[PDB]
Amino acid sequence: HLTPEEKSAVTALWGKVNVDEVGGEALGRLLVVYPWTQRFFESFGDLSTPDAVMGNPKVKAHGKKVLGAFSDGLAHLDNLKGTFATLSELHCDKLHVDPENFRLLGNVLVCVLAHHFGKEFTPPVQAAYQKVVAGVANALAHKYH
Amino acid sequence: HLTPEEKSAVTALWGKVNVDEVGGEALGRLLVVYPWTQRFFESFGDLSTPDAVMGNPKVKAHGKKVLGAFSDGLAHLDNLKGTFATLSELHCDKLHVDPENFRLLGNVLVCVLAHHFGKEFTPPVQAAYQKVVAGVANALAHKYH
Amino acid sequence: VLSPADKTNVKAAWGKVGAHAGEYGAEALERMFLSFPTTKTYFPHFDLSHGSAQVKGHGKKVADALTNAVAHVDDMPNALSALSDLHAHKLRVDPVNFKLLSHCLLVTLAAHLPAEFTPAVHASLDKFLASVSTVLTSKYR
Amino acid sequence: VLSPADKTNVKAAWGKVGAHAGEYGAEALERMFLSFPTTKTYFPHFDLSHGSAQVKGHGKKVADALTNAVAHVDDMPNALSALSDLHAHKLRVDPVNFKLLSHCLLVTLAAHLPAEFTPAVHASLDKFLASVSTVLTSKYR
Ligand code: HEM
Ligand code: HEM
Ligand code: HEM
Ligand code: HEM
Ligand SMILES: Cc1cc(C)cc(NC(=O)Cc2ccc(OC(C)(C)C(=O)OCCO[N+](=O)[O-])cc2)c1
Ligand SMILES: Cc1cc(C)cc(NC(=O)Cc2ccc(OC(C)(C)C(=O)O)cc2)c1
Ligand SMILES: C[As](C)(=O)[O-]
Repeated sequence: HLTPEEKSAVTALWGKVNVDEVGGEALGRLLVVYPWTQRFFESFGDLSTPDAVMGNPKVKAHGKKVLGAFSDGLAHLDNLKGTFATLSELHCDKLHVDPENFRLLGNVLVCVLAHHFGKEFTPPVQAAYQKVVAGVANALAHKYH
Repeated sequence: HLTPEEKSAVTALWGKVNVDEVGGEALGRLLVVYPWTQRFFESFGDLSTPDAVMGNPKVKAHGKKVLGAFSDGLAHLDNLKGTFATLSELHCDKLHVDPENFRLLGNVLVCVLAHHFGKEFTPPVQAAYQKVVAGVANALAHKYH
Repeated sequence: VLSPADKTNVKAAWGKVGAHAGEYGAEALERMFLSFPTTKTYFPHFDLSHGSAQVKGHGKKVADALTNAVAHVDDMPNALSALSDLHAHKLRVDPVNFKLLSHCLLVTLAAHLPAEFTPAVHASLDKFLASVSTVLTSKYR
Repeated sequence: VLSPADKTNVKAAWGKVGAHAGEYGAEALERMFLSFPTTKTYFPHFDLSHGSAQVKGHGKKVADALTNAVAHVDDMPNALSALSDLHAHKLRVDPVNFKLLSHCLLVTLAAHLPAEFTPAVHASLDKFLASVSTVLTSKYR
């Protein structure tokens, strides 16, 4: 799990994150880098090219919301399971989303944080963020059955 | 996690298992099916062919040791972490074994139980055992650092 | 890459499977749904109860494709091209799931082939299933 | 399969790395050791502390290998033939770890190339590293 110093490291970096942008950016790249994930967003429109995907308003809007839920989760690092319990049952029973996708979005998100913060996204900061995305992915997968 | 019904199925099937034989058979198949795992047994001698591996006396002797510890873990299903704490530490600090190997041996063991029990290894019995081998692998990987 | 021995081994094994291939396909899927519930997310509207007709009908489909690959073991990328288009452009099942079905197919074969499921045959079958999987996800991106 | 656009993207991004190759290689390794501790089991005889001369030196080795790959992206299997023999017969690193180093290489490149690390480039780089990884594990069994 996260050590006190890691939590601090996660919280201080996140406090400087524009969740709206990063979420649109992260969801966008997920769809460009792993194109098969577009299977869940057929009703979003043009996704024929990277630029279409990235500038697609429906992608940006959805990304904002997802990372918004992810962001709230960062405030309850000690109970990620309970926090995402509702979103978990939803993605399983209604959305039918294979949890592996949560892991792919996590790594894409780690890549975006690195792209945005540059040298500030140090090796120890990444390590702490790898724990978070894995924790959230496991939390979102917990209610599957 | 295992349900009271699954714990019963696991224990019931295990009661008919010849631990020594299956241990040698499971480790042997690991080295045959995933040849690269041989990297940890350079002092065991001839591992050049399927029979050279399967009939290797030192491979057979080590299999006993491995399934013996696994067998004990099955008597402590509710505390695998603690049960494997010292072995976890050994495999990491002293043997330098990538924990991913424990997962491979797990699935090989599942194939071996299936090969031996035939139809008795029902879909539900397998599901209970996948949880067991996953829990054992996680327990052995827990003290890594 | 499948060696001359791998091919001899899988042809022998699958040949022994003979007319039960469809049945084994269905059993492998049932084992997969039970051992790895997340795989059920790809069959949301299927009746996945034990012995359901859809799962039997689907086991047949999976088995016929495997049978075809064995029949064309030296030209799988081409023999499985149509199925590979479907997987990459429509089904889009995450790659990790192919290892799950593969494992379950091994378990099933193990439970039905006491005589032929030798360590060598097991190694060959595992390579063969990994190779079929690779082809099926080779056009993902 | 790496498309012409992928090769173009990869050559430009790695070209921008230039003299920093070894440095980024070392960083990618340090990132992986911290983020995924189990990878350290493959370097028991190494001083893995921050700034380690051994990791710096090792970063250069990995980077030079990749530079070779980039330049020979048209036929990596042969350009990396000796390296694939090494991993398959001596190093024998379990396949899962390659995805771990590739991710850390992506993170490293992202943190150093703000302008070049576009979505499309990100995608080509990821396919490229998955490809090198496939080649490096092609002779395992
Ligand atoms: C970081 C992890 C994720 C979080 C926290 C998350 C969160 C959310 C939230 C808050 C919603 C809205 C739920 C509602 O309408 O009440 C949602 C919807 C959805 N999510 Fe997730 N999600 C995550 C990852 C994913 C991934 C990786 C995929 C697929 C590649 C996915 C697919 C969907 C789909 C298809 C919808 C509904 C889209 C629509 O209504 O058009 N989610 N998610
Ligand atoms: C179910 C998981 C496993 C269990 C329960 C287990 C158990 C054991 C035990 C009880 C010992 C001997 C303890 C000692 O020497 O002090 C041992 C040794 C060792 N294990 Fe494991 N093991 C497992 C899986 C693996 C795997 C998959 C590998 C690698 C492919 C591995 C590699 C080794 C090695 C190299 C030794 C030392 C053998 C020697 O040279 O004496 N183990 N294990
Ligand atoms: C050895 C690997 C596999 C083979 C040979 C295989 C073969 C097939 C075949 C032949 C079809 C029929 C397509 C058609 O008739 O148009 C199919 C469909 C499908 N497969 Fe597989 N498959 C494999 C792995 C997987 C895995 C790993 C999953 C997911 C866990 C999966 C999920 C599906 C789904 C969702 C469909 C369509 C079902 C429907 O009709 O709604 N397949 N597969
Ligand atoms: C992009 C993927 C990779 C490339 C291009 C690569 C490249 C190299 C090169 C050039 C060498 C030096 C070989 C020589 O002396 O000629 C090497 C050695 C080695 N690699 Fe990697 N490697 C990769 C992935 C991995 C992974 C994933 C691991 C483990 C997590 C790993 C572990 C090792 C080890 C332990 C050695 C030998 C270290 C020593 O004792 O000197 N490599 N690699
Ligand atoms: C477990 C883990 C950890 C960490 C840090 C990261 C990832 N992430 C990934 O592995 C990302 C990925 C890439 C490709 C992929 O599958 C296809 C399209 C089918 C592919 O073509 O990859 C095979 C490439 O082999 N090749 O050259 O020929 C699935 C997932 C996974
Ligand atoms: C049930 C289950 C779940 C998971 C995650 C993995 C497996 N099994 C495997 O991945 C087995 C396997 C198959 C092929 C492997 O590597 C090589 C390099 C030979 C390959 O990719 O062809 C390495 C391991 C089974
Ligand atoms: C790894 As646990 C104690 O959350 O099941």
